[PDB]
Amino acid sequence: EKKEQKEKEKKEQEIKKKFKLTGPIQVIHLAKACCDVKGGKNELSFKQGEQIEIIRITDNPEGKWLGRTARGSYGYIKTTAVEIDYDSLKLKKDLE
Repeated sequence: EKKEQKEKEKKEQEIKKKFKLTGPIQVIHLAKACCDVKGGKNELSFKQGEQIEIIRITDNPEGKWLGRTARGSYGYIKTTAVEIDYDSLKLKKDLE
């Protein structure tokens, strides 16, 4: 099997208090890294087109969004550094 996991990684204690999540949810949308940043001023480290996931947009305290990287890193993106995929997959699903 793929036994490459020890935790789901909730060791991200700094992110929790930084953005204030309380109850973690699932990805809302997959954002595309609009640029390559290395996580300055407490941000997420990502490369242009890396693909990020947006989790918390609501009740953001600093104006920035909470984005996660595939490895589980929540860097609370400055919104300008990403572009979220609008819709979902099929937000409109008329059974098509």
